Amino acid sequence: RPTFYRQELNKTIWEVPERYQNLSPVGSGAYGSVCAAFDTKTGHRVAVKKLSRPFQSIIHAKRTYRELRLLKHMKHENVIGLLDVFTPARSLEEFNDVYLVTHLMGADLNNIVKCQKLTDDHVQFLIYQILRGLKYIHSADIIHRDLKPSNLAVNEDCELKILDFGLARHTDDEMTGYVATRWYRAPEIMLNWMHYNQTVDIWSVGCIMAELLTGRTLFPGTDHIDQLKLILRLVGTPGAELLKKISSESARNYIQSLAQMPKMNFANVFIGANPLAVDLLEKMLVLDSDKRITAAQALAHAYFAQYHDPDDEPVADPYDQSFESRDLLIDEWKSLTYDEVISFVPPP
Ligand SMILES: Cc1noc2c1[C@@H](O)[C@@]13CNC[C@@H]1C[C@@H]2N3C
Ligand SMILES: [Cl-]
Ligand SMILES: [Cl-]
Ligand SMILES: [Cl-]
Ligand SMILES: [Cl-]
Ligand SMILES: [Cl-]
Ligand SMILES: [Mg+2]
Repeated sequence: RPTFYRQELNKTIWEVPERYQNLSPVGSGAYGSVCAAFDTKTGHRVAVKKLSRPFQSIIHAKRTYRELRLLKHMKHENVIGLLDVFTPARSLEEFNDVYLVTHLMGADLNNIVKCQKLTDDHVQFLIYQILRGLKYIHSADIIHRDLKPSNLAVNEDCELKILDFGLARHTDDEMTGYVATRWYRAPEIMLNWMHYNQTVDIWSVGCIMAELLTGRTLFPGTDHIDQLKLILRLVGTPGAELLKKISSESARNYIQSLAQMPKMNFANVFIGANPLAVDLLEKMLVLDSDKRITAAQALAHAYFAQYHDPDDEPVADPYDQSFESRDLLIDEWKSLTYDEVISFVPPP
């Protein structure tokens, strides 16, 4: 067991191993508080996240277990990994606090799209890396569910990492009105049309790629219905085949109220873009999720000829998510979480 030291940082007691020095507050969601620190064992600048009220309800206890299982599994160059996890508790009986340690991220894709001029070459390399990371995530039957520019961190070398997996339901309030939290979501999840699957992440990659090419949000809706009208004007209204797959009867009735519209010419929307970029956008931004290109298929598209190497695009170890359908008490979720904290082995 390492030695721990205590300090108060913005009304919060932090108790951390001595290896972690120069703690400085960076942020706080409602899931926890984050400090930047210097890790003296590795020489990395790190983010240390202290979870807030990790075991306060069955829903919160299970979310804590879900987040730790997911971060422990992810071992890929284009995905955030877990550097460390610790608790100052010396037994299960006194276990209350969980701390997670990752690489400290500088810029996100939002910073570079807003404030920098991107060549077609830059767009090929950035989208290539998102798809390499998604081939790995999807091979484990994991869905990210929240891909957007603020969840895609990049370093000076142009090396991209996916972070901030969707691990809890968003609040109705967070998805309401003129907000980036909804602009990247597939229409089947935004309007609860049907059981969704990993195809929702490829819709989000199409939206991000379009914004790198134009410098503008593709579907900046003022609310759910405005955003659906923006989407159907580009891709066309649904045919009989997709309407049959909308399990929601009222959602089907509303769609049929709208005047029919054909798919637009994407060469006339993305004026001057590489024709191979236009072709790949037409294969991602398909309204029927069964017909979208997959991450593995997209990696072999001619747009990525400069970067594609089928011997250096790895898949994940199998991932057991049977816990997701299990009904347990708070103390059972807390015991499962304690076992995952004490069994952690750091990367090489
Ligand atoms: C950080 C950062 N800020 O500006 C840049 C970066 C790098 O990620 C990048 C690599 N390729 C796209 C980016 C544009 C520019 N640089 C050439
Ligand atoms: Cl230490
Ligand atoms: Cl990492
Ligand atoms: Cl504790
Ligand atoms: Cl964003
Ligand atoms: Cl597993
Ligand atoms: Mg985020």
